Amino acid sequence: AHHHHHHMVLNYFYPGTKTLKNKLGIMGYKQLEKRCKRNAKKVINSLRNEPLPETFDSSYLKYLHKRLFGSAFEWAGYTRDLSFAFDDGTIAQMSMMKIPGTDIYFAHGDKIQENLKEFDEILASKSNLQGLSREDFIEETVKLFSFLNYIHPFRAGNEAVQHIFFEKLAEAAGHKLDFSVVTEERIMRACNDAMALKGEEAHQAMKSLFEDISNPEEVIILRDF
Repeated sequence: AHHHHHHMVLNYFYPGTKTLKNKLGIMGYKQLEKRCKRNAKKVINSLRNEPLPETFDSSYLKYLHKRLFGSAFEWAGYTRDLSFAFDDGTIAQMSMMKIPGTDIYFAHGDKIQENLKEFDEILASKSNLQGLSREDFIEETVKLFSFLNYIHPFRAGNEAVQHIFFEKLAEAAGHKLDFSVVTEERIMRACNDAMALKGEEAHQAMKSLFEDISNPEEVIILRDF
């Protein structure tokens, strides 16, 4: 059955292309993508010698997105629920986003503000997951990470920002997460399963990922080295 996108949704791209409007004026999809990755890694590198924030919240998450993608996108740091005014005079919007190839949607734009508030309140009620065993830290991060993944509050760059956010959160809490330990395919399978499956099966998809990236080899005692 027929589908096409509203004009405000298409205003994220150059007319007649699938290339996101960008500050570099890069018209090629592949070339933009590669350059975004390069820019973002450079920034991830800087963040290693920057202080951790006092509060992990959506404000920090927006700050990080602006850092990661601000050289590329006018809208870096802005959440996709809001109408976005480009310098070119167009106004863009992305209320609905789904997992490509599915009918499985991320949060509707109408709920993003409320949902980010709820995210913020869970972290505040638990003091940024400080003072926890590795077991409780994994349980609570799995839930919070699935929730933020579902929200997908930016036009793009969601996964990259949520990874660094959670790596910084774990560092601050006295644990460690390192998403680079596993492949993209493994990460995206856990994320897609968290949204596609139900109940206990959905939680377990993401828990296996979290166990793998959180220094599980710490149980190996090598005192005699």
